[PDB]
Amino acid sequence: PYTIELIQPEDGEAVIAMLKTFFFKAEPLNTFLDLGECKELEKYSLKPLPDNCSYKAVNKKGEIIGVFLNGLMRRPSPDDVPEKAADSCEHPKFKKILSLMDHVEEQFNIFDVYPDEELILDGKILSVDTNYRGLGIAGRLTERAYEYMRENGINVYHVLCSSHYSARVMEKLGFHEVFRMQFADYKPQGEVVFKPAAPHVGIQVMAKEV
Repeated sequence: PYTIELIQPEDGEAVIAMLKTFFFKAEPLNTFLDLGECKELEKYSLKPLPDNCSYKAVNKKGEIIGVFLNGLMRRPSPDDVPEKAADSCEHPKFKKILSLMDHVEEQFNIFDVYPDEELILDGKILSVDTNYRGLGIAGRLTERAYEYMRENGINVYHVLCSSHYSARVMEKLGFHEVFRMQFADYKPQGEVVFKPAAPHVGIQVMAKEV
């Protein structure tokens, strides 16, 4: 009912179009901030593409019905300082989400968990057309990243989940929770910033060792 293919640089507009249909509106932190369509969000979402390890599921008409956008994560050199993506972001609501993401990388370093790993695959966005859900697509997209990981000597697939539905999908594929931060505990300036709808109670960083 679908094929699994690598996402080509020519695919960015089709990727964005597919995430505008299914994903951006439904992200719980987006829904909580009433963040709508947003240009910063769209470009941040397309950032991993040049890493050439993102994958798409396409139907018989050649339309993208699912994606799993991945970026490469290189173990930092000792000279390297962490980048704060919330800085240099200008949208008021989206900077709140990028701040949270910075806060998570400040509180949990995946590269300390796996000291023998120089390179780690980073699952950024997984989205499937509702008309094509329940057909094993997320598993096939994830199996396709396993092939990439094997060709490039990667052993750890790291997936930060802002949605409990995404974390449950990865849990079912054999990922395990390596870190959790509750939204009730994220009070960077003394006060709670996110209180999304249950069951999205916090951030789950999921990982698999292949």
